[PDB]
Amino acid sequence: MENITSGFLGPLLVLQAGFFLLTRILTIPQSLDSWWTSLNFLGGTTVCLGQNSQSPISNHSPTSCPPTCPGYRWMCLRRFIIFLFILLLCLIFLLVLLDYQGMLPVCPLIPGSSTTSTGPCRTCTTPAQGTSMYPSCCCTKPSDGNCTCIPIPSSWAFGKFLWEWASARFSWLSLLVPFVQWFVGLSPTVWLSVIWMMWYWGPSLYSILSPFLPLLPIFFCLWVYI
Amino acid sequence: MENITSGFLGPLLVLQAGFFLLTRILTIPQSLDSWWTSLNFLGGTTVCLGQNSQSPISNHSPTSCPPTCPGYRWMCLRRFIIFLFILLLCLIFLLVLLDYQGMLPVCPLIPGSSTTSTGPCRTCTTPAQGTSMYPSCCCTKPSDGNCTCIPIPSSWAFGKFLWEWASARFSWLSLLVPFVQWFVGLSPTVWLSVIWMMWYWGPSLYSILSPFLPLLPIFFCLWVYI
Repeated sequence: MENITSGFLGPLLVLQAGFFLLTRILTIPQSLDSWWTSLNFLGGTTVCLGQNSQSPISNHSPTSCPPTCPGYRWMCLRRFIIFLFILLLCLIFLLVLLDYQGMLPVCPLIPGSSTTSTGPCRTCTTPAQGTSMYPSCCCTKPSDGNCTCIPIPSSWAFGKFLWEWASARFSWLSLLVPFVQWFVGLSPTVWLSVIWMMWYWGPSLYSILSPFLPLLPIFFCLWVYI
Repeated sequence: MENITSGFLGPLLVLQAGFFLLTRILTIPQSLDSWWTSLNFLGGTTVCLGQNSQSPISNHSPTSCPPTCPGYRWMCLRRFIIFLFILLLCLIFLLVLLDYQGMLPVCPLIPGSSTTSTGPCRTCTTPAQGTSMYPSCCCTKPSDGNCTCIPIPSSWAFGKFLWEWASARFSWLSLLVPFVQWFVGLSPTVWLSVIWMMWYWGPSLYSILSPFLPLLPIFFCLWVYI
């Protein structure tokens, strides 16, 4: 009765969802191509210059010219580019889905005497060259050493440990970190004005700063010297 | 003497390197512009209306058009898009480079019973909650005090932890994993033939599979019932 109806609907719902997903996937190539081309075509036109005239003479052309006809390998190349971009977007979305997660570890290392709870050092002494990213700390040392080490804490975690470790490479970036920190410290109605200034207004600043490009190396060398 | 020359040359080398780096950075936008132009130059891409005859009358080629005349705001937008794409690409490249050495942490926590330690277990883990998932290994189990889990792998994958762990959501992927290994289990002179077959024959394959697209949902539903 209803169970048979439910079983059929489940297959029917699966079929409808598959149709919708296929439509979305096909559009993503097609829609991505349309949008990117418009990015070219907003400052451009809609006409296939490579639209041949051997078999057809139709003026339909204009991007996705005529499947096999006219530009064939180039439509395929655009499709491959779209597929690669889709894969990149999927990787980005996978990282975003990971996010803080709460299960993900960064599993970092840093020298300190802090502890999340009651931790007896028992004369924890065994040091080594490069204290950061030391041995596995499964009490891997000349002896066990009564070792307690870092679990995967909760935060951006992996990224935070990443840039903290990478900060040693360029401490100048670490200096600029407070600048961006207070810049992001601004309220929500800050990015709006930032975008408004960013919209247009950019060509003039770019043109003016073009002379400053030679000036930039001079200042960089001056600070490099001192 | 020569030491003074040595000190002076450092700034000179810095200036030369900065000039080269600026040239490369600027070319990267130009390189991207040229490459996508070629993607359009597959059709030919031999005209741009962004150099309209408002101020000047010279048709400025078809890629850069006029720096400011007529369409330049769309040219600037294309430049900004290229900059964003370059930023994404270099971020991806840095992430990829961060993993080959295997220095990048990959502390994993998944249900298992593999044992490699000195005089281990006889207390082990008795967690009857939170399923079989494991949390940060300070001491994962609610009552674990002498706990010791598993250290990160030297195999250059790190992310394979989640790749196999999160794979439990879709065991069908695990089924295809043997096929993936079989395909990977090939000589170096295999990818070349694969590329040769893929080139210029993917059109007919795509055309044939297009009829199979409706057939594919039917088979997928049938196995879903199966």
